[PDB]
Amino acid sequence: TEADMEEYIWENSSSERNILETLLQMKAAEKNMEINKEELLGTKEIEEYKKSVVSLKNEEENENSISQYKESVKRLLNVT
Amino acid sequence: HYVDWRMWRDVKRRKMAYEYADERLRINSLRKNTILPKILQDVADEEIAALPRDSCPVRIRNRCVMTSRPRGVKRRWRLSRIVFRHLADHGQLSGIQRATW
Amino acid sequence: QGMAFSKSEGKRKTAKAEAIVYKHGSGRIKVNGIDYQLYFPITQDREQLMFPFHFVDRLGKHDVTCTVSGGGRSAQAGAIRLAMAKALCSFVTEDEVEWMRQAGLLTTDPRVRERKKPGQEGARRKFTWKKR
Amino acid sequence: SRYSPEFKDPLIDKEYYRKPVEELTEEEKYVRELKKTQLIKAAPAGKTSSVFEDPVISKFTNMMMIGGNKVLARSLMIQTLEAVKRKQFEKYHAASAEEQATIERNPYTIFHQALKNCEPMIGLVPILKGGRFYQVPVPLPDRRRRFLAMKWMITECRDKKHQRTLMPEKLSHKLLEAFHNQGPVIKRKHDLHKMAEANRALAHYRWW
Amino acid sequence: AISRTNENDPAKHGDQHEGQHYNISPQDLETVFPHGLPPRFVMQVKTFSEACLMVRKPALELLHYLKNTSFAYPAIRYLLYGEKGTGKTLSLCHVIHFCAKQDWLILHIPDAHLWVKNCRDLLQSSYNKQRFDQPLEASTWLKNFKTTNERFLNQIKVQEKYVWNKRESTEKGSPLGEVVEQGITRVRNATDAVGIVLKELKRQSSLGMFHLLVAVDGINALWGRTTLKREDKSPIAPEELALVHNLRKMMKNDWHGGAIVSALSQTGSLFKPRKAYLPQELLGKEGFDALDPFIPILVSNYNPKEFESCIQYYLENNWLQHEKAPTEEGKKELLFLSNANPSLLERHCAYL
Amino acid sequence: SLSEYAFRMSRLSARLFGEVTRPTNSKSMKVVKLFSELPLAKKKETYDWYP
Ligand SMILES: Nc1ncnc2c1ncn2[C@@H]1O[C@H](COP(=O)(O)OP(=O)(O)OP(=O)(O)O)[C@@H](O)[C@H]1O
Ligand SMILES: Nc1nc2c(ncn2[C@@H]2O[C@H](COP(=O)(O)OP(=O)(O)O)[C@@H](O)[C@H]2O)c(=O)[nH]1
Ligand SMILES: [Mg+2]
Ligand SMILES: [Mg+2]
Ligand SMILES: [Mg+2]
Repeated sequence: TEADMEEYIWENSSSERNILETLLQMKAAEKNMEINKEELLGTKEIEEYKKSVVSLKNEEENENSISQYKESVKRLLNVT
Repeated sequence: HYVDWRMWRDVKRRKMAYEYADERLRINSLRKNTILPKILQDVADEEIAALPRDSCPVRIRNRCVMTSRPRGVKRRWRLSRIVFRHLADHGQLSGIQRATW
Repeated sequence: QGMAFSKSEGKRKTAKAEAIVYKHGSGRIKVNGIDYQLYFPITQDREQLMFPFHFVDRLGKHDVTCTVSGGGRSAQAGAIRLAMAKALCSFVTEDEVEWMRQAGLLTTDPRVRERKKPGQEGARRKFTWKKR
Repeated sequence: SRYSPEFKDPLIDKEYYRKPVEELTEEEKYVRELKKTQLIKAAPAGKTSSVFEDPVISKFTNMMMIGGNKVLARSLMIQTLEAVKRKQFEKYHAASAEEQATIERNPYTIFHQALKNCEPMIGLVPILKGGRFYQVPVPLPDRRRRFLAMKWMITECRDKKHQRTLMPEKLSHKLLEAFHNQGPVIKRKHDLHKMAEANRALAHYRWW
Repeated sequence: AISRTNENDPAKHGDQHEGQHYNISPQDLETVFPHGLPPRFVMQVKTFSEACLMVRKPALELLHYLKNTSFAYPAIRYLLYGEKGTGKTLSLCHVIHFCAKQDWLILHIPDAHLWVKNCRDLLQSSYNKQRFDQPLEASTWLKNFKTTNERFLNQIKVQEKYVWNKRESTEKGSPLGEVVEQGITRVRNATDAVGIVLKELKRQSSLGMFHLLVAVDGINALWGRTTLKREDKSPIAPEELALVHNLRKMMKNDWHGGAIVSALSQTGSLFKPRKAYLPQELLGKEGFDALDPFIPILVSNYNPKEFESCIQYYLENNWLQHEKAPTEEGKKELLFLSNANPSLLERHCAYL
Repeated sequence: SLSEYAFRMSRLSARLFGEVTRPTNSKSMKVVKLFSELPLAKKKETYDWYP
């Protein structure tokens, strides 16, 4: 199980599931019918978000990893 | 030629306990578990109780090997405090000095 | 990087401190890599760290990176106070160093725990005496 | 003592060291040159050069300390000073402009003057004469007068009369009473004075 | 008035106001903040006879985000974090004041740690028999929730029928005030009344009836451990508490029409070291997973300008009574001993 | 309080390193301790205590 894993893998994780769901709701709010899993999870922004979450989960948490995570989430949620 | 009859009784106890140690260990193992049937464990209880009393290791006493003093013995040297001090105060125990600090 | 610094040692009870005092700084003290107010939550301990710099009117002018081990909370603050004062002597005038010495900021405190004696309760505390 | 007799006590006064050399007297100059040749003890962990350092409050805190727990003793002291300040601010806010002028809001001023009001001017010493002990009026040294005021204040606050009242509440209330020349601690001083006046004829029993 | 600003509208605060104290009116203090304010800050308001809050960058950043909130998108979770006593609670309160003045419905949990410790009457829930009700904690919150949102409690009308007892039941179409009144009046039904209030507000905010702010201080409690113990002294999990189970649901971003602003706190936390302050250190794995994705907002010690304005505000109120405190030497000692930590500075100035 | 994976990995490691494989309570573990050391009566300090 994921509890047994000693290395965090972003694939099939709660992070991937939660960000996917959030992005789908955002698309529905814009009335866009592009709901393809692959496209949504293939954007560069998702790659930055995936990298940030993996660092936080696998490496020592510090103020710089939290700031990197903040900026990645702000881009995916269109918060400026 | 042991110091006294008490030391001689302890010498016999240490000898008898040595002779019976394996048998006592084997029977005791049968009793010190919850795996084997209680009927078997009850028969083992009787068998270890029927062994001679002087085979029981708890009856051994660490007496001073020089004077037979049953108390005040230092286990590392097997000597009573009085005999140890006599040898130590004369400088006859390697590396042991009076402590001041 | 070419920044001037001095290093000294300090001892208090069983605590031993090593302090690096930088010639120029903002007043940041790191104790074992932790901010001093987080490392020393007790106010009295933080007052001991202020005393060397306050006495020479140099609060907010140096950075300090010190490492302390052994002893308790108060001994460690005393050991750091001594290590910082000794290292800070490199960046003050000779007259100021003498004032620091006459204020008790550069002396190793020799007061250490006395041993318990046999036949007594403590180092000095005797057993209750019974006249009859 | 782990210090040899040569070791001298540290002097922790920033202003003393900064004094202009010209103002120094010939004796003062000698005292400074001599100190440069003398061993000095390490400054104790209590007193520092801080401008907020108050020696009287530090001594009062130590007298409150139990079993070396200075952190708890210091916590009680600062809570008392805050409690006094908050009570005076409330009294100040509810007072009129004329009354507001006379209300003291500095807790240190209140603490110092409350203890001064509790200091006894005369004491009593038990003197054994002809097999009978007599309480003889005697002059008290300044240190003893100040110590007695602090001990009476702390003893009063520790009395069991106060039920489930925390020390900062008790001490702040008692300090404010003494600051106004009221309360049991002031009464204890008056009783000592009255007892000494009654025994004035026994003053000759003292031989110093 | 160097430390003060004349702009008392939290919607008009910008970067020009950084460091300046803005006054919260006594009416807002009673209505917006019946609860939530730090214990020691409440003492200051009583002593100074005024509530003044420093405009700082953490609140300014979060106010900027909440002014540009897309109410169509799922609610965004903002997490205020920072070291002990840097001002996370009072930054959250400044934001609650903004939304409260813009006619948002406020869901202010002042301290979630109180719900997982020191519970005298832990009753088994009737709605679900595997969960525990907390009558005293629920009723306490309901009374304050009523005070803050009294204006809206008549307009919002329940959309279901809720069976309280065999005899009593709230009917569809009645105002939500009735649910709040039942929980307050009948304290055995308080936990379920809180659940219903949360269930109704989440549903009806998505429908576009009102804007909902979910302000949870001490949010790290929800996914940690409890000191509450069963009859046999076995540990109880936070999920088993019905009151916590219902608040967790408010934290998910599966609704829209509002925002979810939370603040961490190691003070009052259970089984956390003194110096733990980072999100994953306090939230844990389960806590981080529940909030991810969220926007962390750092709260730091006072900067040099902010530190000077705080001293000036204390001096203007005559709070600093020591004769050396107004001097430059005293101010340097004040800075060193606190290291510009707002909480340490307030505590040291309280007796100076 | 172990996952199946963790439980089966611990049982494999215990078999590899020669430790007890079956589930054994602390009472029955005394049998292992009894046969891993010499009885006190069999130690040279005990039976050769006296010259
Ligand atoms: N914006 C502010 N305006 C005025 N005072 C403030 C402000 N922020 C902090 N303070 C001061 O600092 C104290 C601590 O603030 P607060 O309780 O918000 O901190 P916190 O970070 O939430 O603390 P904890 O980590 O214990 O939960 C306040 O009681 C107040 O005296
Ligand atoms: N007494 C009572 N409480 C209710 C009723 N419906 C909902 N609640 C409360 O409101 C909470 C939220 O409702 P719901 O989403 O149905 O909860 P769930 O069944 O635990 O998922 C519940 O956990 C209950 O505490 C009801 O009919 N009666
Ligand atoms: Mg024996
Ligand atoms: Mg003792
Ligand atoms: Mg807080």
